[PDB]
Amino acid sequence: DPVPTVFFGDSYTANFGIAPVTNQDSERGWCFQAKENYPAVATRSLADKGITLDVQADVSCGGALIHHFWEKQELPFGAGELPPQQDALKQDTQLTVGSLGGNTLGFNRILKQCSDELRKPSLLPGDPVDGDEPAAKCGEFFGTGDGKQWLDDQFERVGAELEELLDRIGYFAPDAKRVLVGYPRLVPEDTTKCLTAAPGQTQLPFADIPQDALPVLDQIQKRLNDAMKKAAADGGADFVDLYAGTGANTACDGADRGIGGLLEDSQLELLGTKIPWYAHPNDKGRDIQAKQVADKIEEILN
Repeated sequence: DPVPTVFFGDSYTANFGIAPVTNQDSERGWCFQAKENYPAVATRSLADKGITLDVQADVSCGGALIHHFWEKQELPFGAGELPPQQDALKQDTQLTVGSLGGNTLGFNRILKQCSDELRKPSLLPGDPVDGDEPAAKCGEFFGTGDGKQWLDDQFERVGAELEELLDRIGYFAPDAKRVLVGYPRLVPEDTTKCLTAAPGQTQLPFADIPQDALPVLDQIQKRLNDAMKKAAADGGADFVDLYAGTGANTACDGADRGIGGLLEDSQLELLGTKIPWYAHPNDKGRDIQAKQVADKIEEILN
């Protein structure tokens, strides 16, 4: 029996950096939705464990905020407007899986805040929160400065919106089992490991980001992790806690890293160029995601 399924989400579901991309040539070209994202790979793994997903839509797309689940997404350069991801759900939809939230928190603006390299033109959406404060001072800015309060505001919007996201699912796919996928760990518990460049890399995992800024960045992912877990417990969703088991597959775990580096090259080629990972899962990190996700679904369908 087919399990009608809809895959939704942001750059961690679409798997920015893995190529080839689906819709290469059409407007959804700018979602940077790998053909082989954790959704594709989980589907296959599940199939040979005999679980048959009949995938109805995979509308993950990069840069997607939580409210793009219910508002139009505007793709860069005039690519166009994509319709609300809620539009993919059907009443007969029985399983919904995706990660949404990092962008509403605005983890991209926290990266650019801590890095002037990142403050120049890049395909990473967003602006520094305070573009006048200097990259270097960023571990203060969010720990003691104005950033500290900007964080609690964002975190308040994030909880209200995940609750709302959980409720439209419940409204439109009333029979649907909801799986919220958490983000894997970016920085390890021992930041000193970030101080070395990964085997075969010339740049550091997090480029020009002050080493003192790394533990704040984890503090802030921990939080977002907890916000997401709560959101799901309280909304009747299941959560795939990727952070808790990626403690040795971070950005900084050398060749066991599951997060491609900030400036490291993805597989994405735009004119004769690799576009960097930008802190997104890599092949290893995408296999963990697929595995952990395939694991929960199986659990949940039994």
